[PDB]
Amino acid sequence: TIKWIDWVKQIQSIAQAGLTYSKDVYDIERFQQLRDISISMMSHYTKTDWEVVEKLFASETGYQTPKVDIRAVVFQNEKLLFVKEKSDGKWALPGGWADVGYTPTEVAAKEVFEETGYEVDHFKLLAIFDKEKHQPSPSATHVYKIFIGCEIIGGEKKTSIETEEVEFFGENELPNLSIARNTEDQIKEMFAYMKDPQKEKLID
Amino acid sequence: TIKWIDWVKQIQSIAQAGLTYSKDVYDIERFQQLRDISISMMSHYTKTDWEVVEKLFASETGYQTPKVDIRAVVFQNEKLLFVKEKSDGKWALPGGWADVGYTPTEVAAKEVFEETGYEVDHFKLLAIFDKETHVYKIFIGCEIIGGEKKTSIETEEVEFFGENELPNLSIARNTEDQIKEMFAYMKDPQKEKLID
Ligand SMILES: O=C[C@H](O)[C@H](O)[C@H](O)CO
Repeated sequence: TIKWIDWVKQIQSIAQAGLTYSKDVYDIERFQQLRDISISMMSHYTKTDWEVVEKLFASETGYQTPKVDIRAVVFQNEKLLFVKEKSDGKWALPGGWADVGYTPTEVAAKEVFEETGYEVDHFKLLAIFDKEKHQPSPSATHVYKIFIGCEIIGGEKKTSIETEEVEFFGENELPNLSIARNTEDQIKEMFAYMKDPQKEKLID
Repeated sequence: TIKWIDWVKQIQSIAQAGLTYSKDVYDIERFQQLRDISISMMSHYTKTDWEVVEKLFASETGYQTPKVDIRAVVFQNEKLLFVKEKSDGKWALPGGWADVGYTPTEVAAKEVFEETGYEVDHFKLLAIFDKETHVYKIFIGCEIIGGEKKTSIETEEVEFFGENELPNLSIARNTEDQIKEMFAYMKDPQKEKLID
């Protein structure tokens, strides 16, 4: 019901597109002004520093698309693999932002290895969720979350500075979820796939 | 003070000047998009200020990821919907960059409607390609439920094409192997969905 956030996100996106593709020197200056207005609006109405907002909201290059998050979906004995971050104390599927220069499966494999110690392969395309569709909170950013099924083929469980705990959980014993990293409804869809792996793939 | 009102009027005034003076069709489209949004903003919050959202950037880091391109995969009795591109006069599936504010399926529906005039539904996730600007290319299947064929200033031609009568492909928009894979899915339903 906070309508203004999404208008301002659309204004920045169009200003970014203009700064990328316009060859008209007065129009390029128009798009910069518009981008700078989007930062001023966000800065004021979030009480966030102007230059911090510029970095977080308005420093991308090229046409603006949603950002990509990857979530690795690994089962053992009908229990789903979760990792707990030391700092926030909350639990999620292994994954994170898609690093530029990596394919979606290369991100899944790297994130699982760094967060859990496990080697994985045998990738399956499970789902794409739109983070903003029924999102609890307003978002400055738009995210698509790709869920990739993987098989453990090696390594061994290893914790780290960032990851305090690596554990499997059944559908009826879920730990305290980082809703920012995975929703309860996304976890339910992954247990549905585990029960019926030939089921249609969820795409928002 | 209510600061949003003066900022939106600045946006409106810049967009109006852009609209008047631009000769480039894509700049005119951008300024029209900005005009449209400015109209929508002024028709709400008649008296109220905007809600302050002090936690909006709490867990934001400015992390950049690959860009998303979407291609809509639309079959009509074993022929695939292609579009002749203004930019090169070569052919591609309807699609383009996924826009902020749109789900993957809304993107596929939007691009199909604007490029061809067809309404589509019954979306299926077919594939995500990336042969390593960095781009993840999402292929979404859907079916015509409505509308009718319509050429444009950007889309000179709309044409269905079989696997042995494929036009000159716009290779950046869709590779030969990507098109082949799509025919494979139509012919062998529940073939393993590719993810790079
Ligand atoms: O790529 C898609 C963009 O809409 C066009 O390339 C821009 O309008 C720039 O001309």
